[PDB]
Formats: sequence, structure tokens, C-alpha cells
Amino acid sequence: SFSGYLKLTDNVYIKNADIVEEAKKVKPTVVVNAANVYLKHGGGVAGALNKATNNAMQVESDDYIATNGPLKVGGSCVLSGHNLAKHCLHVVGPNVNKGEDIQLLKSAYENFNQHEVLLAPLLSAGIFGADPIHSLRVCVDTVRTNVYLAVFDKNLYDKLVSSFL
Ligand SMILES: CNCc1cnn(-c2ccccc2)c1
Repeated sequence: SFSGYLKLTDNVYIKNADIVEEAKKVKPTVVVNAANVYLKHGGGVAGALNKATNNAMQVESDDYIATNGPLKVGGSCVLSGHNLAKHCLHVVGPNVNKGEDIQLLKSAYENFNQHEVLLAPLLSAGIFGADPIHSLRVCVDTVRTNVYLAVFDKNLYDKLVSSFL
């Protein structure tokens, strides 16, 4: 199972790790992708996860969008985890850089409650432009299922742990 995580709460764990490497090692039931509404996995966590699947994640995602249309900001869909996990839960956090409502971050994290255990990044962090300290706070106050957070950046990981209330 998951190893080397620091326990933050009864159900939230955190590790300084590359979520792609973490997923390839653990092969969790669910890996969360930091998706956009179009499932266009160009960069950040999404680009990295998609590149690890040899673009199979993007091919599957394009078929999903062709059939269903875009997701909502704050919404999600379950697709294959390919070589990374049994499933990938594509979750759309608000992208502050595109002027999206930060209040939708709680709705985005609520998607995690449909899965007993997940490997995930901090939603809306990184290239999505939100404050990762705020994202972790919303995560701990919203997710009730077991969430293993992978934080790529060591300096950000240290700041998140050291400032965690
Ligand atoms: C083998 N490394 C793949 C890779 C590239 N980028 N990231 C990454 C970036 C931001 C957030 C999480 C992960 C992982």
C-alpha cells in the first residue's frame, strides 16, 4: 500500500512525491487527475499523468468528451487509470488563472467522497493558480474518505506541513 506519508488528520495523508511515480509504484484503485472541463491534459498534473499513459488517457478522454460534452467546474468523471491505477477520477478544480470561482474548490473535493481511498494532488494548486495552503485546508475540511496527497514540490511540501493547523 501507500508508504512514507505523513498523517495530517484521521483521513488525510501527505507525501513529497511525484504523483506519476507514486501511481506507477502503488497502482492505487483511484488516482485523481487535476483535469479541466475539456479533459485536455496538456500540462501540470494532467499532462504528466497523460504522458505516463503514452497518451491513452487523452484518447479515452476525447471519446468521453465527444459523447458527453465538457465537465462542469467542480465536477468529475471516472475513466480508466490505464497503467497508473484501476481508475482515474478526473476532477475539475476552479482555475484561478482563468478567473473561475475559488468557492467551487469545495465542490471539487466533494467528488473524492465517492471513493474509499484515493491518491491525489492538491486541487486547483500549481498551474491552476490557487493557494495550495488553502487547497489543503479545503481538502481536510471536505474529504471524509482516505486521501493520500502527493505534493511534487519539496519546498511547497515543507511549507504545507509546517503551516498545517
Ligand atoms: C516523471 N515525472 C513526470 C512529471 C512531470 N511533471 N510532474 C508533476 C508536475 C506537477 C505536479 C505533479 C507532477 C510529474
